[PDB]
Amino acid sequence: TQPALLRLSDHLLANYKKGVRPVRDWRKPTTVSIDVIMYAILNVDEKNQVLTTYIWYRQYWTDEFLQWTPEDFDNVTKLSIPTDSIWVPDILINEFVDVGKSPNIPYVYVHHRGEVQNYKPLQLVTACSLDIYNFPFDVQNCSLTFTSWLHTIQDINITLWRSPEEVRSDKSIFINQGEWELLEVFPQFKEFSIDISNSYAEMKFYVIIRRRPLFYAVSLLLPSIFLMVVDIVGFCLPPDSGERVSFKITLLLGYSVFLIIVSDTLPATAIGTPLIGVYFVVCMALLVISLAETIFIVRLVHKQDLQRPVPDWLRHLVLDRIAWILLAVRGLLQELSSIRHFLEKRDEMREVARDWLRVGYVLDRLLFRIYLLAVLAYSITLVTLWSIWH
Amino acid sequence: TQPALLRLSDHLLANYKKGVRPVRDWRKPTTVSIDVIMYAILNVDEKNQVLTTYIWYRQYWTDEFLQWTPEDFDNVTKLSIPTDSIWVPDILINEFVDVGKSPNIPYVYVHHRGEVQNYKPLQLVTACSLDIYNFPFDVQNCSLTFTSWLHTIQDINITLWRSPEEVRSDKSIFINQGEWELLEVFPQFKEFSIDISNSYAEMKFYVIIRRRPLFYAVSLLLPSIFLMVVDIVGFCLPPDSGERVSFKITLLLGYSVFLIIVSDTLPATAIGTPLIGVYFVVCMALLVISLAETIFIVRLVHKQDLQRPVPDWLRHLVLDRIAWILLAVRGLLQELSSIRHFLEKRDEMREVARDWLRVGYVLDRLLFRIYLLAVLAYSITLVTLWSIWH
Amino acid sequence: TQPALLRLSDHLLANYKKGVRPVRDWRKPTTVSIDVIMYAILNVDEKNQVLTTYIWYRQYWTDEFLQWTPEDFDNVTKLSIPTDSIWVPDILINEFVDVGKSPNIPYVYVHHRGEVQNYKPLQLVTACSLDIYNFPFDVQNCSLTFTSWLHTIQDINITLWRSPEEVRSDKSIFINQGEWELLEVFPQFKEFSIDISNSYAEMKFYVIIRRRPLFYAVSLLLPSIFLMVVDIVGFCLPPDSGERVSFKITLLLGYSVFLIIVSDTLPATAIGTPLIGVYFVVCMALLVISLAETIFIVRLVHKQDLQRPVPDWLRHLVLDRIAWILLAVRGLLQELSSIRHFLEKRDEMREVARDWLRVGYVLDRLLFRIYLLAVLAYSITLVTLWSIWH
Amino acid sequence: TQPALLRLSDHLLANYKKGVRPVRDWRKPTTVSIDVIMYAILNVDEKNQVLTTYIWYRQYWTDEFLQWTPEDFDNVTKLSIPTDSIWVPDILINEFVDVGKSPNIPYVYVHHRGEVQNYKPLQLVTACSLDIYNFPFDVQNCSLTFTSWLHTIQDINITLWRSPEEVRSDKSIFINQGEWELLEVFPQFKEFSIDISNSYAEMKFYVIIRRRPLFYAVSLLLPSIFLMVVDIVGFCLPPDSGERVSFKITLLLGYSVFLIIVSDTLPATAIGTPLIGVYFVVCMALLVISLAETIFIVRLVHKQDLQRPVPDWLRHLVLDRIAWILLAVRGLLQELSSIRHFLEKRDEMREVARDWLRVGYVLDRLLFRIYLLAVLAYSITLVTLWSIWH
Amino acid sequence: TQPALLRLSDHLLANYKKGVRPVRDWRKPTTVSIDVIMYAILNVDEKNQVLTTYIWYRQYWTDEFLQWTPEDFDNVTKLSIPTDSIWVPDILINEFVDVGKSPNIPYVYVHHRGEVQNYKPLQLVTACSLDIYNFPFDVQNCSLTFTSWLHTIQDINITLWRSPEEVRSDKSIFINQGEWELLEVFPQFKEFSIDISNSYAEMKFYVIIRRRPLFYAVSLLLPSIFLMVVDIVGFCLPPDSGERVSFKITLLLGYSVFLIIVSDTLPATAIGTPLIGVYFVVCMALLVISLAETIFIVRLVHKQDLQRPVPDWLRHLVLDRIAWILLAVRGLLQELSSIRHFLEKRDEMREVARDWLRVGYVLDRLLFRIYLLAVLAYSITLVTLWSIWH
Ligand SMILES: O=S(=O)(c1cccc(Cl)c1)n1ccc2c(N3CCNCC3)nc3ccccc3c21
Ligand SMILES: O=S(=O)(c1cccc(Cl)c1)n1ccc2c(N3CCNCC3)nc3ccccc3c21
Ligand SMILES: O=S(=O)(c1cccc(Cl)c1)n1ccc2c(N3CCNCC3)nc3ccccc3c21
Repeated sequence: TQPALLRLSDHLLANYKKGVRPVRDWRKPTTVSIDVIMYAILNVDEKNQVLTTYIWYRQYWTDEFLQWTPEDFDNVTKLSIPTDSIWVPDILINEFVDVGKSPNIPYVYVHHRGEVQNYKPLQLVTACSLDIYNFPFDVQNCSLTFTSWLHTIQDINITLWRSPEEVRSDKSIFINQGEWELLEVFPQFKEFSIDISNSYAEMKFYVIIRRRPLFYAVSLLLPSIFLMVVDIVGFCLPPDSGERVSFKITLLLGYSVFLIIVSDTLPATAIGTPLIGVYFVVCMALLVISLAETIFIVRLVHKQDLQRPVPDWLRHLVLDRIAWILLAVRGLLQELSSIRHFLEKRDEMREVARDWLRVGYVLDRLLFRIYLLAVLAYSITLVTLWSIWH
Repeated sequence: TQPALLRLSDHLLANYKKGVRPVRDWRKPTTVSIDVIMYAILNVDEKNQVLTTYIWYRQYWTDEFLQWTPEDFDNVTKLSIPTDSIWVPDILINEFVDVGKSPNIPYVYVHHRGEVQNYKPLQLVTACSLDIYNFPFDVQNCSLTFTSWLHTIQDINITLWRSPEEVRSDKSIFINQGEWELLEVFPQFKEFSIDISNSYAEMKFYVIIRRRPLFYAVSLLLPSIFLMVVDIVGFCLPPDSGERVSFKITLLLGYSVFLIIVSDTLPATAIGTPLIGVYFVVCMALLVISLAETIFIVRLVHKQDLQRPVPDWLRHLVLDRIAWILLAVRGLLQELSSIRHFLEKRDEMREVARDWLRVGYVLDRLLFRIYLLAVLAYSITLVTLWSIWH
Repeated sequence: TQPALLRLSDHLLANYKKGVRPVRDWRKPTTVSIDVIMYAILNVDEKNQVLTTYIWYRQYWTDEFLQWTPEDFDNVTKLSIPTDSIWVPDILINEFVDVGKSPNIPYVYVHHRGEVQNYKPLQLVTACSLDIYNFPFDVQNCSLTFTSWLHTIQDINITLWRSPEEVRSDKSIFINQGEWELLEVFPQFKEFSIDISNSYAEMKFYVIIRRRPLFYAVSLLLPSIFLMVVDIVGFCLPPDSGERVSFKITLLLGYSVFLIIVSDTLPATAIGTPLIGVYFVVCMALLVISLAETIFIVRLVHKQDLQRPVPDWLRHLVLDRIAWILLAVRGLLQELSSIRHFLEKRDEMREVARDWLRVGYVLDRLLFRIYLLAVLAYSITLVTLWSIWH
Repeated sequence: TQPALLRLSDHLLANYKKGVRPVRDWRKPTTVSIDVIMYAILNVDEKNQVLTTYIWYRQYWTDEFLQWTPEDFDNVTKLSIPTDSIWVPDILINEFVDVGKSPNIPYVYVHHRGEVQNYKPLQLVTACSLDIYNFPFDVQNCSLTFTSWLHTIQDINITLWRSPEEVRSDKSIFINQGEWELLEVFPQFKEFSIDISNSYAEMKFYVIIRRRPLFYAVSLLLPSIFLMVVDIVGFCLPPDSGERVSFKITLLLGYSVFLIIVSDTLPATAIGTPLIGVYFVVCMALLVISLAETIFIVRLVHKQDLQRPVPDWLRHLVLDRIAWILLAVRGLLQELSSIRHFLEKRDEMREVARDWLRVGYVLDRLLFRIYLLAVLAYSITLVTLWSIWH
Repeated sequence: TQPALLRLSDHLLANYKKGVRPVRDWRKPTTVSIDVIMYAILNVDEKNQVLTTYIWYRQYWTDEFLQWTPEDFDNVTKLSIPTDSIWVPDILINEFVDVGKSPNIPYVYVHHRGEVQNYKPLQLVTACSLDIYNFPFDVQNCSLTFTSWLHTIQDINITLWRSPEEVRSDKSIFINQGEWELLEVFPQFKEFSIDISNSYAEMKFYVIIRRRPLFYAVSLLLPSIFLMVVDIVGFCLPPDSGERVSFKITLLLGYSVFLIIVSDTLPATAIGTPLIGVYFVVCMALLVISLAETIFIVRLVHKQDLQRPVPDWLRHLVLDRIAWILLAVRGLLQELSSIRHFLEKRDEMREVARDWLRVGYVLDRLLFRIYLLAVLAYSITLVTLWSIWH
C-alpha cells in the first residue's frame, strides 16, 4: 500500500539509536573499510610545514541494525539514509593542525545486508616534515594517518576498500598541471599503542609529491646568467678608463639586491638551507673575485708621481713568459739646459707610467682569460649536473 | 474555516519523511532540472589554479509526496515550504576545493503537482587548469560539473531547465566591467562511470572567460618603451666623455630592477612561461647589445700611451667605405733639438689618439644607426602583432 | 493568575506554524517595509570591485496570526518574541558576492495588531562598478538591492519605512572621519521581471560615496614636486663638469623607482586608467626632456681634438641674437719655429674649444630658462585645475 | 530521595518558556548589570579605523521564574543552568563592524532569589575614530557602547556591577607589554533616544589606550640621524674633487628610498597627516639645501676657460671680511717672445682659476659651519621637544 | 534478548539530564583530571604577541549517573556515548584571544563506575609575553591555564591525569623539525581567587620553546660578512684614483638598503629591541669610519693649486716615525728666463703635490692596517661569543 521506501525507512529508523555502536555482540568490532583518492594539492607551505590537500574520501562499515529482507519491501536492495540519522565512525587524521572547510554530504547508501557507504570530499590541512635540501627538485613524502580518535582496535578497526596497488596507482582525477606532481599514494597499516590494552588501529597513506623545477628556472637561472654575461662584457673595459671599478661595484650591487629579493621566495628549514644557496654564494664569490682583480689591475696601472720603474723580475716575467703564454752664450745655455731637464723629468715619469700600464694590460688580459675559463667550467659543471638528473 | 495555507501545510508536511527520496516507485529516478547563471568572477588565481565565481543557481524536481488538488484548499496552486522540511537533492560540484560562503535561502516553492523550485546563490571556489601562454590576452576555459555526490543515475538524474543555447547566450546580470570578460557558459551532459552499474549523471558548464589586456598595458609597455627611449637618448653621448658607460650600466640596473619587480605580477605555470617573457628578454638583449657596443667604442677611442697607429686596412675601410655609406752655438742647438724631440713625441701621440678617436666616432655613428633601425623594426613588429589580434 | 507575558506567549506560539506565510487570505501579499541606515564603509576594493559596508537594517511586516486583544492579557500592547519562532521574510541583497559576518538578533517586537519589527545589523560584501577615472577625487555610486530571493510580488512586496527624503538625509550615526565620505542614500523602487507573471519587487538604495583626496596628497604631490625641485637645482651644474649627466640619470632612476612603487597604490580598471597617470607621464616627459637637453649641451661643449671652428651661422645666431634676447743661427731658428708651431697648434685647439664652450653655455642658459618657464606653467595649470574643483 | 540538583532542575526548567522576558509584571524592566574587564588589545588598525580587543564580560539580571526556597532542595543556594535553557538579554555593542570569534560558555549560575550570572569572554572588532596627529605618542580614546539592540528602556535597562571608580582602576589581567598601553576604562550611562517613547539604555566604556613610542625609535630616528651624520662626513670632500655632487645625489637617493619605504609603516587619516611628516620634510629640505650649496660651490670653483678675474667687491668681501669672521737675432727673439706669450696666457688662466678656487674654498668653509650650526640647532630642538613630553 | 549496548544506552540515557552537574551530593565537586600533549607550534607571532599551538587534550571526570553493574548487561565494562548527550565541564584556557578551529570529537568513553573519558584535539591561539632580547637564540616561556570559566573550586576542581614529571618529559609526538623547538611542558596548580569564597581552580602548563638560530644565519651573518669583505677589498683602491669615495658611498647605500629590508624580518617589542641591533649598528659605524677615513685621505692627497708645502712636524712624523712603524743677447736671455720661471713654478707645484700624496699614502696604509685589525677583532669577538653559547 504505502511506498516501499517510506515503509523501509519507518521499519529501519524507528526505535533506532544513533549513539550506539551497531553490533549485536559488543565483543566484535566494526571493521571500517577505507579508501582515499587525491584530487588536488592546494598548498605546500615550507615555512610553517603544513600541507593543504583535497581528497575524495569514502568508507563503508557493516551496520547490523540497518538490515532487512528485500522481498518484504518491493525488492528494494539499497536506499539513501541521512548521515545524521545513523551511527558514523569518528575516523579522522592525526596530522590535522586546522579543520578543513569541505562540503557536507547529507546522505549515505545503506544495503539490505547492513553495508553503509559514506562518500565525502575532505580538505586537509596536515603537518608534515618538508625537507627542501633539493628545493628546486625536492620530492616530498607526506603522511596521512586515518584512525579513530577514541575507539580502540577492539571497537573500530580500519582496512582498505581496494588493494594497496590499486590505491598506489590511482592518478586519474588528480589535478596535474599545477606546481606539485603526485607520484603515488602508498597505504600502510599499523597498530598505534602506548599501553598493553589500548591499541589503536590506524591507516597511513604516504602522499609522495615531486616539485616541478620549471617554475623557478626563469626566476633563478636567468638573472644569474644575465649578470655573469654583463660581467664578462664589462671586463673588456680598459683598466685605466676610470669607470671599470664603478661598473663592477654597480654590478655587484645589482646582484646583491637580486639575491636579497629572491631570498623572499627561497624557503629555509631547521636541518639546513637549500643546496642552491651554495651555487648562489659561488656566483657571489666569482663576482667578488672579478672586482678584486679589477681593483688590483687599477692599482697596477694608476698613474701617480710616486711610481718607480718596474722591477727587473716583474718586467722579465710578465713581458716575456706571460706574453709568450698569451760671453753670455753660456748664460743662454743654462736656461735651455734647465728647460730640457724639466722636459726630461716629465718624459721619464711618462715612460715609467707607460711601462706600468703595459704590465697591467698584459696581466689583465691573462686574468680575464683565466676568469672566462673558470666561468665556462662552472657553467659546464652546472649543465652536466642538471643533465644527470634529467 | 482555517486558513488555506495552514491547512495545506498541515496536510502536506504531516507524517512526511524528509530522509526518503520522493518517489512512489523506487525504480524511477528523480529528474533534477538544473540552471546556472553567472553573476561575477570574484578571483582567478593562476598560482594555485583556483577559480572563484558567484553564480545564481536554481533547480526543480518533482516531489511525488507534496501533491494536492487546489479545489480543496481555496484554489491555492503554489506555496512556499521551508527548505529544511523537504527532501533536497545533494547536487554539488566535483571541481570544489573549498566551500563557498553563500547566503542560505530558507524557502522553496512547491506547486500543486509536486514541482519544487529551489533558488539559491552559490559562491564557488573550483580548481581549473589555467594556461597563461598568452597571459595578457589569454582566454580561459573553466569547467563546472554539477552531479550528485552519492546517488547514481538510477536515483538522481540531471537535465537542463532551459535549452543549451539560452544558457549559452545568458550574459544579462553578469558584472562586466571587471578584469575578466565572460564569453559564454556552455552546458554539456555526460555519464560519469567507472563501473558497469555505478553510472553517475553529471552536467558540465564550460565557463569561458577572456582577460582584458588593457589592465597591464601601462604596467608592461610603458616602462619598457620609456627605458628604450632613454637608451636612444643616452646613445647620443660622446664615447670619450667618460660617462656613457656609467649611463648604460645605470640604465641596465634600472631595467633589471623593473623586470624583477614586474615578475611579482607575471604568473607562471608548469607547462610553460608566458610568451611575453620572450619579448622582455629580447629587450634585455637589445640593452645588453647597446652596452657592449658602448664598451667596444670606449675601447677604440680611449687614449693611452700604448696606442699604435691605425692599421692600413682599418683606416681605409672605416674612413672611406663606411664614411661613404654614412763655438757654443752647436751646444745651444742640442738643447733645442731635444726640446723639439719631446714636443714631437707628444704631438705624434696626440695625432695617433686623434686618428683612433675619428675611427671610433665613425663606427659609433654607424652602429647607432643600426641599433636605431633594429629598435624601430622591433617596435613595428610588436605593433603589427598587436594589430592582427585586434 | 499566570503572568501576562507567559499567557500571551502560550496563546500566540501554540499551534503556530513558522513555515506558513502569515496571511488568512493567500491572495494578498505580506507588505514588508524596509529601512536602511549606513554605519560605516569598511572597505572599497577597486581591484575586485567589491564594496564592504556595515548598515543598520530594520523591517516590519504585518503577521496576521500574532494578534490579540490587550484587555485579555493585562493590557499588554507589545512583547518580544524569538526570531526563530516566527515566519521571517527572506529579504536579501542581489549584489551579494560573499556572506557578511554580523551579530544575530534573537528577538523581534510584536504588537497587538500583528506588526512584527525586526532590527538587525548587517555587514555587506556587495559587488559594484567602481570607476576610478578621477581616482583622487572620484565619487562612487554603489547600489544595494533588497528583494525576496524566492517570493514574487504577489507573495512579498517591499516598501519604505520612512519617506525617501528622510532616508536620503540620514547621516547621523555614519562613521565620518574615515577615507570615504557618504553623500546620500537614495531609495528607489522597481519591479524586476523577466516573465509575464514572475514579477519580483525590489528596493534599490543607491549608496553614493566620495573619496577624500587629502589621503594621497603627501603620497603623490610631494615626491613629484620634490624631484622637480632637485631637477631645477641640478640644472645649475656646469655642462662641462662631467657629472651633470650622472646627476640627471640618477634623478631619472629615482623618479622611475618612485613611479613603480606608487603604482602599487594606484588602482586600475578595464574601462580606463586614472587620469593622474597622464600627469605622471607628463612629469616623466619633462624629466626626459631635461636629460636630453643636458646630453645635447654636453655634446656641444665636450672638448675633443676633432672639433672644428664654430660655423658662421651658429656663431652669429647664438652669440648675437640669443645673447641679446637673454751660420748656425738659421739652424737655431728652425727648432724655435717648430716649438712655436706646436704651441700655436695647441693654442688654436684650445681657442676652438673655448668658442664651442661659450656657445654651449649660452644655449644652456636659454634652455634652462625655457625649462623653468615650462615647469612653472605646468605647476600653475595644476594649481588652477585643483582650485576649480575646490 | 532523588538528587537535590536533579529535583531543582526539574522544578525550575519544567514548563519554563525561554522566549518570555522573566517578569511577573510586564511593566517593570529587567535591570541588567554589566561589568567589563580588558584582557588584551589585539590590533589597532588606523587604516580602516577598527579596534580589535579581547575583554572579559560578565552580566547578571534577576530572573523571576528561576526562584526556589533552599530548604526544600537540601539547602542548595545556587546551581549551574545551561545558557540555552534560559532567557538571556541581547546586550551587544553598537560599535560592532564584524563579529568576533570567542569561546561559548555553556553554563550560567542561578541563585535561589533569581539572580542569574553570565560570564563570557568576548572578542570585539569595533569601529573607532583614530587620530594619529601625534602618531608616535598618540593616545586613543575608543568607545564601547553596550545596549539592547531591540528592547527599550522600559524592557531592558543597564547598570554597572561595580562602582565606576573600580571599573576605571581595573588593570590587573590586562596584557601589558604589547605595543598599546591601557590607561583606563571609563564607564558612562546615557539614554539613546530619537523618539518620544523609544528610549534605549546604553552603557559606554571609554577605552583609553596610549601607544608606546619606543617601538618606532629605531625605525625613524636611527636612519635620519645616520644619514645626517654621513651628510656631515661627506661635506668634508673638496668641492673641486669632482665626486662631491655624486656623493650628495647618492645620499639624497638613499634618503628618498628610505622615506618611501617608511611611508608603508606611517599611517594617515582624513583629518590630517601625522606631525612627524613635518620633521621628515624639514630633514629633506636640509639635505636639499646641502645639495644646492654643493652645486653652487662647484659652480664657483669649476675651472673653465671662460673664467674672468674675480670682481673687486667679491674678492674684498670674501677674502677679508669672511676670512676674518672665520741680423737674425731679431728673428730668434720673435719665436721666444711668442712662446713666452703662450706660457703667460696659460699662467694667467691658471692664476684666475686659483683665485676663484680660493674664494670657493672660503665660502664652502663658511657655509659648512653654518650648515653644521643649523643641524645642531635642529637636533637640540628635537631633543628638547622630546624632553618636555617625558 | 535485546543487544547489550542498546539496553545499556537505554538504561543510562533515559531520564538523564545533561544540564545537571553529575553528583548525588551537591556539596562534593567533580574532580576533572587533565592531560595535555603538545603536537605542533603552528605560529609564534612576536608583533601581536600571540602563540598558535596544536595540542592533544584529554580529560576524565567521575559521572555518578552513568553507572551500572556489568553482570546485568552481558559483562560490558565500557561503552561510547555521544558528547552531546552527557554533561561536559566547561574547561577552557584563560589566555585565549581567538577561538581555534579544531575537529569535533562526537564520542566519549564511559566506564561502569562512571569514569567518562573525553579525548579531543585543540588548536590554541593564546596571548603570551614574547621577549626577543636574544631574538636569534631566545627561549620563550608561554603559559596555558586550564580552568572552568564559571564553576568555582567547590563545583569543578582540576588535577593532572599523569604525574608532573611524565607531562614534563613528553616529547614523543611533537612535530620537531620546525622553527621552534619544544623544551618541556611544566604543569603547575594554583587557586585563582579575588574573593573570600569565589576560589577558582586552575592548571597552568608552562610551554617552554627555544628558537633554532640556524634559520637566520644565512639571512643575517652572510650579507654583513660579505659587505665587510667587499669593503676590505675596496680599501685597496688608491685614494687619488677618484673612484674610492664613489665605491664607499655605493657600498654604504647597499648596506643601508640591506638593513632596511632585513628590518622587515627583525621583530621588536616594547621592553626593548633585540640585542643584534647593537651589532648591526656597530657594523654601520665601522663602514662609516671607513668612509670618513677615505674622505680624509682624499682631502690630504687631492691636488689643487692652493696646496702649501708639508709642514715640518707632519713631514717628520709621518715620513719617519709612522714609516718605521710600518747687444740683443740680453733680450734673448730674458725670454728664456721667463720660460724657465714658468716651468719652475709648475715643477714646484708638482713636487708639493707629490709630497702630499706620499704623506697621504703612508697614512692610508697605516689606517688600513688599523681598520683591518679592528675588523678582525670584531669578528673574533663575535665568534667567541657564539662559541660560549654552543
Ligand atoms: O598513552 S598516552 O596517554 C601517552 C603517554 C605518553 C606519551 C604519549 Cl605520546 C601518549 N595516549 C595514548 C593515546 C592518546 C591520545 N589519542 C587517543 C587515540 N586517538 C588519538 C588521540 N590522546 C592523548 C591526549 C593527551 C594525552 C595522552 C594521549 C594519548
Ligand atoms: O529612530 S530611528 O529610525 C532613526 C531615524 C533617523 C536617524 C537615525 Cl540615526 C535613527 N532608529 C532608532 C533606533 C534605531 C535602530 N536601533 C534600535 C536600538 N538598538 C540599536 C539599533 N536601528 C535602526 C535601523 C534602521 C533605521 C533606523 C533605526 C533606528
Ligand atoms: O572578582 S572579579 O570581579 C575582579 C575584580 C577586580 C579585578 C579583577 Cl581582575 C577581577 N572577577 C573574578 C573572576 C572573574 C571572571 N572569571 C570567572 C572565572 N573564570 C574566568 C572569568 N570574569 C570577570 C569578568 C568581568 C569582571 C570581573 C570578572 C571576574
